[PDB]
Amino acid sequence: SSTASALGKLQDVVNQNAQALNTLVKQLSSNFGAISSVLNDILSRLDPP
Amino acid sequence: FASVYAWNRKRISNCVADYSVLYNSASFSTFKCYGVSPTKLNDLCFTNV
Repeated sequence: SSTASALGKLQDVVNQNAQALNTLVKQLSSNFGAISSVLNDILSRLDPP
Repeated sequence: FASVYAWNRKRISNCVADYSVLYNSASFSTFKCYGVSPTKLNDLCFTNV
């Protein structure tokens, strides 16, 4: 009851999963060498070819 | 029209631009755009042209 720092392994597993999801969803905001990081603007702004 | 080393500069904003009447005219020898397909020009709103 007193010492909160008792369940470390479960918290570590949860943190690892959450961080993996966070970086996976954050990777969506990169140009990867393109002109924009959002696909809708590319569709609505530029010629298909 | 001024010289190339003294190129004339102008800023336009706060208006509605119809590029179709610019596109259909054949009086222009070269009509070449880079970041936008000309036929979609009328479908976008910018600032500080």
